[PDB]
This record gives sequence, C-alpha cells and structure tokens, in this order.
Amino acid sequence: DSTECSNLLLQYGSFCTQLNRALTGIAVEQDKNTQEVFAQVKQIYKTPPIKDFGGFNFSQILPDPSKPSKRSPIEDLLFNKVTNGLTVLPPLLTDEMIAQYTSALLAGTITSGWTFGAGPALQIPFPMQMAYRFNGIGVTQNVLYENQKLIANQFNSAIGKIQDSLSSTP
Amino acid sequence: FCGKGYHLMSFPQSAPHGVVFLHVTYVPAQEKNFTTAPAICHDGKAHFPREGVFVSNGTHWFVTQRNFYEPQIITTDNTFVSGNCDVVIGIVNNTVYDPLQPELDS
Amino acid sequence: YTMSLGAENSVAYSNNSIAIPTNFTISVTTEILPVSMTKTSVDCTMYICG
Ligand SMILES: *[C@@H]1O[C@H](CO)[C@@H](O[C@@H]2O[C@H](CO)[C@@H](O)[C@H](O)[C@H]2NC(C)=O)[C@H](O)[C@H]1NC(C)=O
Ligand SMILES: *[C@@H]1O[C@H](CO)[C@@H](O[C@@H]2O[C@H](CO)[C@@H](O)[C@H](O)[C@H]2NC(C)=O)[C@H](O)[C@H]1NC(C)=O
Ligand SMILES: *[C@@H]1O[C@H](CO)[C@@H](O[C@@H]2O[C@H](CO)[C@@H](O)[C@H](O)[C@H]2NC(C)=O)[C@H](O)[C@H]1NC(C)=O
Ligand SMILES: *[C@@H]1O[C@H](CO)[C@@H](O[C@@H]2O[C@H](CO)[C@@H](O)[C@H](O)[C@H]2NC(C)=O)[C@H](O)[C@H]1NC(C)=O
Ligand SMILES: *[C@@H]1O[C@H](CO)[C@@H](O[C@@H]2O[C@H](CO)[C@@H](O)[C@H](O)[C@H]2NC(C)=O)[C@H](O)[C@H]1NC(C)=O
Ligand SMILES: *[C@@H]1O[C@H](CO)[C@@H](O)[C@H](O)[C@H]1NC(C)=O
Repeated sequence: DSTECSNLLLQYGSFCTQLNRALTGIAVEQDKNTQEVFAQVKQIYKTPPIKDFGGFNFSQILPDPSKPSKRSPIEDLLFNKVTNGLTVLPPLLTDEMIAQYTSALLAGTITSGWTFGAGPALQIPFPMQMAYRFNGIGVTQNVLYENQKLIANQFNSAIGKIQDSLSSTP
Repeated sequence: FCGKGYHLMSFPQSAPHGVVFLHVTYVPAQEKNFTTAPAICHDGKAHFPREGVFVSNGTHWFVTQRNFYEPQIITTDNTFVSGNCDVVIGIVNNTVYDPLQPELDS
Repeated sequence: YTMSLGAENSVAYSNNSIAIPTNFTISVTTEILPVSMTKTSVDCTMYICG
C-alpha cells in the first residue's frame, strides 16, 4: 500500500503487465488442458439401471449413488489420497463435472464400444465388444466366448487388486 | 488423431506460419436396431462369424459387416466352427446354409 | 448459469441387441497447426546503447 514505492515502480514501465499477462496465459492454459483431456464427448451417456454385462463387474469404476459426490470408489479413494497479492483462481470445471465427464466416457465405452468416439453411440452387448477387442489383438472370438466366465472373474479380480494396491501404497 | 470419425485420408494446405489439415473421415449414420447373438448353433456345432456379426430383423438371421448394414445368408464360407453349443452363453438355434449341397444334390 | 456438459443421451443397452449403421457421411474437418514464428534478431549493442 506504499504510494512512494508504486511511484518509484512506475519508472520501470510495463514489467507488471508482462507478469500478469503471463500468469493469465498459464491460468487459461490450465482450463484449456482440462477441456482437451476430459471434454472429448458432447453426449452425456449413462449406464442402464440393470448392470447385466455378461459377468463383468464395473462397480469400482462406475459412480456410486450412495455417495453425495457421485464418484466411483476408485475416484473417491484417489481424492482421499491427495492432500501479499496472491490469489487462487478456481478451475472452470469443478470436480463434480470432471467426474460426470469420466462417467459419460465410461458409459460410452461400456455400452457402445468405440462407436461413440467415432460418431453416434451404437449399442452392442459387452461380451461382443470384448470379442471385437479380442479380434483386434489377433485372437479369435471363440476363445473369448468359451472362456467368458474365466475372463470376467480375472477382470473383477484385477480391478479389486488395483483398488487394494492404490489403498495400500502411499 | 486425424479428425473426428473413422479416418480415411487427409489433405495439407499451406497457411501463413502454419498448416491446415483437411481430414476426410467416415462417420456412420442412420443406425438401426437388430437382435444379436454371439454364435449360431447348427448340427450340434457352434458357428462364429469370420469377420462380421450375426443380426436378426425379427424372424430371419443374417451375417453382416460391423460398420455397414449388408445382410448376407449365414453359410459355411463366412463362418467358422469351434466346439459344440454347450459352452457359449447366449447361442441361438438357426440353420447354416452349405453352398456345396445343391452341387451334389443335382 | 451453471454450464451443461452435454445433451443427455441414454444408450439403450441390453444383452442381446445391437445397432448397425445403414448409411454414412463423408465428413471433412479442419485442423490448424502453427509451424513457425517470425524470425527476429536484436542488435544488443544498438538496442541498449544506440
Ligand atoms: C460387483 O462387485 C461389487 C463390489 O465387489 C459387489 O458388491 C459386494 O457384494 C458382496 C455380497 O453382497 C458384499 O459382501 C460386499 O461388501 C459388496 N462390496 C461392495 C463394495 O459393495 C457386487 O456384489 C458385485 N456384483 C454385482 C452383480 O454387482
Ligand atoms: C427379415 O428379412 C428377410 C429377408 O428379406 C425377410 O424375408 C422376406 O420377406 C418378404 C416379405 O414377405 C418376402 O417377400 C421375401 O420372400 C422374404 N425372403 C425370404 C428369403 O424369405 C423377412 O420377412 C424379414 N423379417 C422381418 C420381421 O422384417
Ligand atoms: C436348440 O437346439 C438344441 C438341440 O436341438 C436344443 O437342446 C435340446 O433341448 C431339449 C429341451 O430342452 C432337450 O430335451 C434336448 O435333449 C436338447 N438337446 C441337446 C442336444 O441339447 C435347445 O433347447 C434348442 N434351443 C432353443 C432355444 O430352441
Ligand atoms: C432401439 O430400441 C430402443 C428401445 O426400444 C430405442 O430406445 C428408445 O428410444 C426412444 C426414442 O427417443 C426413447 O424415447 C426411449 O426412452 C428409448 N428407450 C431406452 C430403453 O433407452 C432405440 O432408440 C432404438 N434404436 C433405434 C436406432 O431406433
Ligand atoms: C444415405 O444418405 C444419403 C445422404 O447423403 C442419402 O442421399 C439422399 O437421398 C435423398 C432421397 O433419395 C435425396 O433426396 C437426397 O438428395 C440425397 N442426398 C445426396 C447428397 O445425394 C441416401 O439416399 C441414403 N441412403 C439410404 C439407404 O438411406
Ligand atoms: C439376456 O438376459 C435375459 C434375462 O434378463 C436372459 O433370459 C437371456 O438369455 C439373456 N441373453 C443373453 C444372450 O445373454
């Protein structure tokens, strides 16, 4: 609040304007980064009320209705595990909307495969989507269909191990 | 990476201090519902599509390519046999045509 | 107002139904990428002292 200091500071010209403009550019760049990463879909997709995906369990990654924040158990664990002229601008997207964007992406990739990323969301059963992905890596569809229960059990076990590993590692 | 949709090709254009890419892409449109099954059960054997997907319009079963609706008769030429019908969950019963059958029939 | 993320779309998922496209659209989109800047040189002695 010193007027004499500001009067002397005016002799140095537009340094303050350059610093403010650089910080403003960084601040808008962060919002642009979040927009590029998460806002890749213009349709907010939702999962069906019945979670019948041919034995595949997505409870750990889908949003929990019981929680007020509408986050997944994994996302809730991730949020729990992260702990003079200065101002902090709030982010343009709140955590709820970023969670909603991830929920839309998860619903699209579960119910529609990769079709929603390339155009309109075309529904396909999940054991058929998995067979298509198996064909993508050069494995025949029959291998997926015959061993569907084992693959579903392995996927659920791996998701649980991921949650345990995140909860158990600082 | 090269536009929204299934990428077909791209065109470069010069711009002052820059480049403009015209991405020509293929976007699916006018989708239609069909009833689908993982496999077709015929003669105690399970048939799976070589490259397409089994669809049903309500009464008849066909096999079509995944990205465009082109129904074709389910034959031995576009399906492969692996195992019986007891393992695959959701297999439905339908006939599988054989192209060789009229040749020795006549 | 509070922003709307996107138009709501509920995909009709079921265990035995698929959606197959019957038509297509050839879509051309533009992507603008900067390549170079203006090449600037500053005479340090002339700038500071003339
Ligand atoms: C999907 O996975 C979830 C989470 O593992 C299962 O929920 C568990 O169900 C058992 C049996 O009722 C409970 O003892 C656990 O406490 C539940 N865990 C949680 C985190 O709620 C769920 O049963 C699985 N299957 C389906 C169809 O949702
Ligand atoms: C599903 O598609 C098949 C193939 O076009 C339909 O079968 C045809 O139905 C018409 C309508 O009477 C007949 O004139 C043709 O002779 C049929 N073709 C064959 C090979 O049988 C079938 O009706 C369609 N089913 C539905 C519910 O639309
Ligand atoms: C598809 O065809 C198979 C074989 O023709 C059917 O399996 C038979 O089902 C009856 C009644 O459930 C049993 O008495 C037979 O012993 C079964 N045979 C075999 C070889 O498994 C099957 O039920 C048919 N599915 C549908 C939906 O019609
Ligand atoms: C495929 O069938 C489903 C179910 O009949 C259609 O989904 C319905 O679409 C209408 C039209 O807007 C909605 O009012 C319903 O709420 C939808 N139902 C569900 C369960 O989501 C779907 O539109 C059909 N697909 C096509 C391409 O016609
Ligand atoms: C697929 O979509 C194209 C749109 O590009 C359809 O072409 C149009 O068809 C209508 C009716 O015949 C004409 O009035 C328009 O002038 C056509 N547009 C163009 C650009 O040619 C085409 O008919 C559609 N095909 C199917 C099977 O639905
Ligand atoms: C789909 O689920 C119903 C029960 O909701 C079941 O009767 C049917 O056999 C299932 N179909 C497939 C292909 O899994």
